[PDB]
Amino acid sequence: AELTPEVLTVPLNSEGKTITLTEKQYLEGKRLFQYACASCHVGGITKTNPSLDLRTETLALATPPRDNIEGLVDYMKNPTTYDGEQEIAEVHPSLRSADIFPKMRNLTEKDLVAIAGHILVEPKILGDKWGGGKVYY
Amino acid sequence: RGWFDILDDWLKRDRFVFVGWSGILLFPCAYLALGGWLTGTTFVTSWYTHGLASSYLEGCNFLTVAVSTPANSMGHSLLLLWGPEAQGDFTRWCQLGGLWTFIALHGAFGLIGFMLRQFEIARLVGVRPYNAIAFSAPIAVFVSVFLIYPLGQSSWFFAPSFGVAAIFRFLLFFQGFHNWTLNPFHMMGVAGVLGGALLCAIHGATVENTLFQDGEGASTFRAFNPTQAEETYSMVTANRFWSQIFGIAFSNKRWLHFFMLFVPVTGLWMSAIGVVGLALNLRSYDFISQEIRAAEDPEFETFYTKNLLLNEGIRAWMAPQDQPHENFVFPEEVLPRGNAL
Amino acid sequence: GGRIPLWIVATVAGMGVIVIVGLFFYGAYAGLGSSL
Amino acid sequence: GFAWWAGNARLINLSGKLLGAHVAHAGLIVFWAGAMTLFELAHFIPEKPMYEQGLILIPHIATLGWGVGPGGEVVDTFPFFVVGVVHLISSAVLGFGGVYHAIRGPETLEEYSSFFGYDWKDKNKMTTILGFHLIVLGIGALLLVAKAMFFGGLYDTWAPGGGDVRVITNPTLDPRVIFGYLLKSPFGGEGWIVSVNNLEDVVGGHIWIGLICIAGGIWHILTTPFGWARRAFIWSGEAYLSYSLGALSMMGFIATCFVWFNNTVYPSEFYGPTGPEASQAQAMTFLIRDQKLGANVGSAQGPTGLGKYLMRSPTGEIIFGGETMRFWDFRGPWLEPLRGPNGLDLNKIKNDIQPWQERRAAEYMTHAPLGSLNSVGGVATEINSVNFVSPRSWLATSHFVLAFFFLVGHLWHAGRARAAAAGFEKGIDRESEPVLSMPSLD
Amino acid sequence: ANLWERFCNWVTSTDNRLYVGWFGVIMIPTLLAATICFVIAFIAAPPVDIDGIREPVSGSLLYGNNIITGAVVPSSNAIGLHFYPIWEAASLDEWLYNGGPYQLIIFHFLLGASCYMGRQWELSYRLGMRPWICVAYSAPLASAFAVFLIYPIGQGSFSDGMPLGISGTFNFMIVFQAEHNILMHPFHQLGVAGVFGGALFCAMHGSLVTSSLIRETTETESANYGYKFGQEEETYNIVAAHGYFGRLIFQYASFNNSRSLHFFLAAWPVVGVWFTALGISTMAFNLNGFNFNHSVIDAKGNVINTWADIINRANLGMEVMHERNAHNFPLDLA
Amino acid sequence: GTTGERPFSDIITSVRYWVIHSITIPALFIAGWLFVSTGLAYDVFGTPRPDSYYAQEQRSIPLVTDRFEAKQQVETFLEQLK
Amino acid sequence: SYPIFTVRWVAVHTLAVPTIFFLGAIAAMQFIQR
Ligand code: CLA
Ligand code: CLA
Ligand code: CLA
Ligand code: CLA
Ligand code: CLA
Ligand code: HEC
Ligand SMILES: CC1=C(/C=C/C(C)=C/C=C/C(C)=C/C=C/C=C(C)/C=C/C=C(C)/C=C/C2=C(C)CCCC2(C)C)C(C)(C)CCC1
Ligand SMILES: CC1=C(/C=C/C(C)=C/C=C/C(C)=C/C=C/C=C(C)/C=C/C=C(C)/C=C/C2=C(C)CCCC2(C)C)C(C)(C)CCC1
Ligand SMILES: CC1=C(/C=C/C(C)=C/C=C/C(C)=C/C=C/C=C(C)/C=C/C=C(C)/C=C/C2=C(C)CCCC2(C)C)C(C)(C)CCC1
Ligand code: OEY
Ligand SMILES: [Cl-]
Ligand SMILES: [Cl-]
Ligand SMILES: [Fe+2]
Repeated sequence: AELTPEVLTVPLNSEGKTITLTEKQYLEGKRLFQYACASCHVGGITKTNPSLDLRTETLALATPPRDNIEGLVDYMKNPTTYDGEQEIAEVHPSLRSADIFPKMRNLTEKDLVAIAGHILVEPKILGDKWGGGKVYY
Repeated sequence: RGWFDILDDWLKRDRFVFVGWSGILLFPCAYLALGGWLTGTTFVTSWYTHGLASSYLEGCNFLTVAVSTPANSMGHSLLLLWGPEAQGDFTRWCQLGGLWTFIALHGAFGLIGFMLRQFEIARLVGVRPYNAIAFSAPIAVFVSVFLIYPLGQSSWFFAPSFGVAAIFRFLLFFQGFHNWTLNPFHMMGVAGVLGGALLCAIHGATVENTLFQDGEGASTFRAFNPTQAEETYSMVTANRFWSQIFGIAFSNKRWLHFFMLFVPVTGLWMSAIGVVGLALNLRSYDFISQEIRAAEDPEFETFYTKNLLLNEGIRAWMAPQDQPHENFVFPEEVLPRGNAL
Repeated sequence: GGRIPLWIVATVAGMGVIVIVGLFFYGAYAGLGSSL
Repeated sequence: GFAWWAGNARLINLSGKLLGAHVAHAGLIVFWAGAMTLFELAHFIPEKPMYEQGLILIPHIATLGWGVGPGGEVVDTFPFFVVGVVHLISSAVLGFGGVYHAIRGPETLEEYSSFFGYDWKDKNKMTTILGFHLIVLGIGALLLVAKAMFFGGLYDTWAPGGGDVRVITNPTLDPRVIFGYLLKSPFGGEGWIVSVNNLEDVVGGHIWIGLICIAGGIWHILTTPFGWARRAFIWSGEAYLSYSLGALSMMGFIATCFVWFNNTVYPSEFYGPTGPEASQAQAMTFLIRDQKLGANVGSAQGPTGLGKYLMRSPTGEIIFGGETMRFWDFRGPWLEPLRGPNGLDLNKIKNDIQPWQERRAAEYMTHAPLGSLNSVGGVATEINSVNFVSPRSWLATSHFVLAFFFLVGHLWHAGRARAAAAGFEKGIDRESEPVLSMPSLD
Repeated sequence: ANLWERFCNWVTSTDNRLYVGWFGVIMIPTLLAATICFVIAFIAAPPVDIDGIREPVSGSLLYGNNIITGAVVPSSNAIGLHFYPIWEAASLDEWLYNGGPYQLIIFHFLLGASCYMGRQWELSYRLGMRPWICVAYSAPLASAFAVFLIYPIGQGSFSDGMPLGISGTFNFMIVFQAEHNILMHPFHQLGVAGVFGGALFCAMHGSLVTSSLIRETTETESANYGYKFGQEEETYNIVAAHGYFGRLIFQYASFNNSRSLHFFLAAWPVVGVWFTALGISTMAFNLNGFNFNHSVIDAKGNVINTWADIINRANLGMEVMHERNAHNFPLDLA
Repeated sequence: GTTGERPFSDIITSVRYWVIHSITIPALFIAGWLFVSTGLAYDVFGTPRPDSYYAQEQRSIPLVTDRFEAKQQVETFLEQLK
Repeated sequence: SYPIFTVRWVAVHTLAVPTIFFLGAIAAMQFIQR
């Protein structure tokens, strides 16, 4: 098996438009997710709130839906709770809160697309393992 | 003085590497076993037999490479290259696990060769054959663990695979399934290995700190001559010391050095017997009295019951991936788990 | 017989290993087996 | 009569060559401290925590107040540069002096000068060299006082508002505090000198030790060992080395515990959280999350019957529950706002937890000092992804190993120095074996 | 002729059937205390809340244990690293429930054992010997410190020190493997090499000396009677033994210098056991064995398992089950 | 003390020794190198390449499950890649 | 006068020749990308 454009094709928004990443973008996304996110989200879980994972099925039921590039890019700017009812940039890394999460200072808009792209690809490769926890290690 | 005596002459000539009649059996087998293992760990997968990568070529390092065992579907096939499974196709031979039996069997005959070499050299040099005798312990361990144990089980699949981490997995397997630490035959093996290592260290230290001053330098090593008749350390002072420190001491150098042979050799022979039992799943798994009480009395807890919970965790969490031919599907809800973890 | 000094043969075998072994550790972080 | 592998023992009675060896060796230590700092600086990224970056020298410099501002934010890397450069440059000078005295210089000193030359058995000369270095050491300790009081201060993790660099105006002089620490138990909740938790006490102890070392240096220059010390010790170079080995071993064991438990002179801001700290922070993290969902953490019974989030210590204090009950002696600036007289205050927990405290708990919990040798962060069952081993594990483990071997070095050289001094280190004299003139035991 | 000088002379006497000495003045009482408390706790101690979760574990013979399952149980996790002497308890009843005897026993034993090592230096000095037998014993001593003191210090609790019992020992090993992947740590691998090789070279040396015993007896008597205690002549032929071993392998892989050989014997297991004691002591600060979990992946990013991942499956089953009631939060950080 | 073979210390410091072996040792190393870089090692031994452990949309091990048909089984999987 | 080709000679090259070949194979391997 290989990293084909089919697997690298993820939704861009809720309207159904899609977008095909490159292998460069994917690896860039994986690297940046490691730099900025894996300390809490290694393998797609959330170590400090295990009830909320990065599984695509979970992102899809989030309010604003988050199972697309746009929703993920917006989340990294202005994160909300799962019902979208409150903004949580003071306890969650975002560009809005890069003053207090300094690792977000040097992330460009294109870095965000890659991070978001990696999150949407990875369950297409790993399956249950992504967001499933130690049961699937 | 016909051909056979001429050949004996040549085989037994004093050269940098003695050959002997035992060399005919030892040298090809030792070399093929060694070469099979280096070949397998450099180039050969375990994908079709285990679903594992296991060679340098595949991305593995020295700790994770292995020559893995054949698939459970091979039963105890000898997996001869020219046999019905591989049918003389080298490549399939490799992918079905033929290199494992290759290494096991050639290793076994190499081990025989080596012990015959100890016999042969000792007869020619004129010494007693105790080093050959001592080597019976490694042989017993090897046949019991690599041959007898898988032969009692369903297949070679459950023998140890030739690899650092693969052997680690074999250790943990035996804890989780056989409760092997509870086995008094293993415990005698432990006391023989640790007792040997203790004897080794305490004997070397003792000699080195009861040395006679036989030269003038701070390096005491130069002051020994291999043809000197005199003992090089004081047995009298060594005995006083250990008598006053520990209460008892060796007083007979012959017994002491026979004891050093005895302890580790015996210990290994004992563990081999335990492994023969485990061939049949004849385990020292439980203490019945403990289980009767615990089932009835839910406040009764020992280190014995705590260790079986751990075994139960090991079995359920490793079985699906470690025994893939069984197609075990354990849904999340059936996995045994303490709180939170 | 003794034309090459042994210490020099020893020094140069020596770095020869350090190089091959260091390549093998570099390889633990690149490519196959690096987790990336 | 030593072999090559015991080759430095040939230097015992060559004072000029032995001097070159020490001074060349001092150059290597200064070299590494310079090279390593520059290596760390060339790798440093200021937007990452120091402890996600494998730094152990830059944190020692930040802790002295150089380069950091409020909350440990790095404001200026130039001080780091300077420290590295100056060490590195200075190593050439020590290197120069070491190879000069080791190769070209006088092989022995005692003919060239009676001041610099020495004989190991000259108890007076020996205690004078001791006194000189004690004065040096005492001056060293006062430099730390000088920095703290007069040249910019020190980083204070306990300062209000995130921690910050602070000048120390009232160093603790009260000997009841200062030596109080030296008589605290080393067990949990006490922690001997490792419990020091404010810069006033740190600086005050260095005033004291600085005075004590100068006083003792003058004492040892002016005096000669009294008879009871004369008859208690072995007076030889190898004996003296074994004494220092013993002492370095002990100090190494102490430094190991300092870096593992102490979050004051090893700010967690720079070094990462302690083990207890991370463990406490996990309980805090889930206390917070669960209470936001409506859980009454005060009244929640856990499976054991003990509280799920909060329970009592054996002496009654309200503490975090779960396995972290073991760590309830932990004190840190992100937690203490919640402590009342009886321990954690349930009313402050329900009302006064601040976002910064939520952040710091989430951060420390996800940076517990657990990781693999190949720097995979976290418990041994974690998958690869996070490249992290705490500075604290690195510093604690290395120094336990070093401290251990030096105790072994102490035993080796102490036993040899005794045997050499009595004349049987090369073995038993066949013609005069002491056991053969002793009566039998039975 | 002074009373103190006469006492000093008995203390340090080389005529005492067992040598006392100044280290012995501390060793004798501390090992007596630890021994007597151990024997009584092993037989009759009531169950101990090792993990602080009010779930007492029964360790003694009269509470339903056998020799294999019995143990003196570590002191409560609720105590952590606090000093818990008898006089700190409201009653012996409380001290027993909370694991007090474990602390009493191990502190006295570590002291007495430390003094045991000093005592070996001391007698060696009194008898005119070289001094380093105590250095060999520092290897097992270090190892006991690691499992009784160092590891609890790093993990924050004597409840995670090693139980004083056979099955308790195995529990400690399994929990250790789950949290530290000790099998994959180089310092444990060196310990195995020091201990396998120790036993190897024990057998080798014992067999080589035994093989070259000089004929001094008839076949109807133990060859052992061919040696008389204190004879000056060696009792075997080292050149015959070297002549056999150097031909079994090749000449230069054999010792003919008895000193270098016996020093080799001392060094190999001592150094290997130092490392494995250092391994325990450094995993006490959570610097664990190599982690190759998911290190091989395919061109797509599928994980390709290796034997290390299988180990991890075993490790997880040990993780999720140990101290099954003691964890309320999802990471076992200590 | 000697069995008549030429001492190694004498050989590996000999100019003739290094004349021959400064060719043989690199030649062997390059050959080993090329066994891998050409891909021949994969084919000789049956080792999957990074792209050929699984077919594209698949996460089942091609595990051998028959003893006497195992040869044919492996080829059935290899053809599920081409 | 020593002989070049001996049993010793064969034992050595029977190990040394494949060793260097495998080392070259293993060196190449470090540059394989997935
Ligand atoms: C002393 C050396 C030695 C020994 C004991 C073995 C032993 C073994 N090898 Mg190894 N092997 C060796 C050397 C050795 N090998 C060498 C030198 C090579 C490299 C060429 C190999 C390569 C090799 C491979 C590639 C394989 C083995 C295998 C085996 C096993 C099966 C052998 C078998 O069935 O024999 C059967 C044959 C005999 C027992 C010979 C008996 C001869 C009798 C006495 C005379 C018969 C007369 C004859 C038939 C008349 C000819 C008729 C003609 C005129 C028409 C066994 C463990 C197999 C294995 O490990 O399984 C996985 C396997 O696949 N060997
Ligand atoms: C920190 C490590 C250290 C240091 C400082 C020393 C220092 C010393 N050793 Mg020891 N030694 C060491 C490690 C060390 N040793 C180790 C690891 C071993 C085991 C192999 C030995 C084994 C050993 C033996 C066997 C002997 C010594 C001896 C000596 C002394 C005489 C050296 C001599 O004549 O060399 C002459 C060598 C040279 C002229 C070669 C060049 C060496 C120079 C100094 C290299 C410097 C390089 C540097 C890049 C230059 C920068 C200079 C610039 C700043 C200007 C010297 C003081 C000897 C002694 O005690 O004499 C009585 C002796 O017999 N040593
Ligand atoms: C502690 C280390 C140490 C010790 C004990 C000695 C001792 C000695 N050296 Mg060596 N030397 C050293 C370090 C040391 N030196 C260093 C570091 C270098 C390189 C610069 C040299 C280079 C050197 C040379 C080139 C020569 C000696 C010679 C001598 C002898 C006479 C020196 C004299 O008359 O002083 C004169 C006294 C002074 C100059 C006193 C003024 C105050 C000092 C220099 C400043 C102290 C500042 C501070 C404490 C340290 C630096 C600050 C830093 C932390 C930033 C004497 C035996 C001579 C010899 O053996 O001839 C045969 C000789 O020729 N030394
Ligand atoms: C590097 C430091 C150093 C060294 C090596 C020495 C070495 C020496 N000193 Mg000096 N001394 C020093 C610093 C040092 N001193 C300082 C700073 C002072 C000023 C306070 C003094 C004041 C001083 C006096 C007043 C005397 C010496 C004397 C001596 C000699 C005998 C020492 C002795 O028997 O100790 C062995 C110590 C004991 C038998 C008593 C032990 C008491 C301790 C506190 C017990 C605690 C042990 C515990 C486990 C460790 C933890 C600490 C605890 C408090 C928490 C010896 C040459 C004596 C001498 O002959 O001078 C001419 C003497 O009378 N020293
Ligand atoms: C302040 C530190 C110190 C000092 C000055 C000395 C000084 C001395 N020692 Mg002691 N020693 C020490 C610490 C120290 N020791 C420690 C900590 C131990 C326990 C480990 C010992 C154990 C010891 C023994 C057993 C012996 C000495 C001996 C000696 C004498 C000769 C040593 C020699 O030539 O080494 C020469 C140097 C070497 C042979 C090099 C050793 C190389 C080490 C083991 C490798 C470490 C590698 C490292 C972990 C990094 C790995 C990376 C890799 C790339 C290399 C000399 C008086 C000898 C003696 O009694 O003479 C009087 C002796 O027999 N020492
Ligand atoms: C690196 C920039 C990232 C990215 C891309 C994400 N995180 Fe986090 N995260 C954390 C916690 C506690 C939560 C739950 C928040 C809540 O609802 O209270 C989250 C949640 C997310 C989501 C939403 C998941 C969903 O199923 O809806 C996403 C998409 C997300 N995060 C992305 C905790 C952390 C951290 C702990 C310190 C860190 C670091 C990150 N997250 C980093 C990142
Ligand atoms: C199987 C088989 C076979 C055979 C084969 C062979 C015989 C092989 C060989 C092989 C070999 C023969 C190989 C080799 C290799 C080797 C190697 C690979 C090496 C390695 C090395 C190393 C890596 C090392 C390193 C080091 C270190 C680390 C430290 C110390 C030093 C040193 C250097 C040692 C045949 C054909 C019959 C057929 C059947 C199959
Ligand atoms: C005696 C002896 C010995 C020893 C030796 C030694 C140890 C030495 C030392 C020495 C030393 C210790 C050295 C040092 C050096 C240094 C140097 C020479 C420096 C330089 C510097 C520089 C040049 C810098 C520059 C810079 C700057 C300024 C800035 C930044 C960048 C840079 C870095 C570039 C031995 C053992 C070997 C052998 C025997 C004898
Ligand atoms: C700085 C500081 C501080 C302070 C500190 C101090 C002040 C110190 C002290 C210290 C000291 C004060 C110490 C001491 C020590 C001592 C010792 C360590 C000793 C020992 C001794 C010995 C070793 C002996 C021996 C012997 C014997 C017993 C017998 C006879 C013989 C002899 C002599 C051998 C504090 C914490 C506050 C804070 C922080 C900082
Ligand atoms: O391994 Mn797992 O980690 Ca050291 O603590 Mn947390 O659980 Mn418990 O008490 Mn004994 O054991
Ligand atoms: Cl458990
Ligand atoms: Cl918990
Ligand atoms: Fe012996």
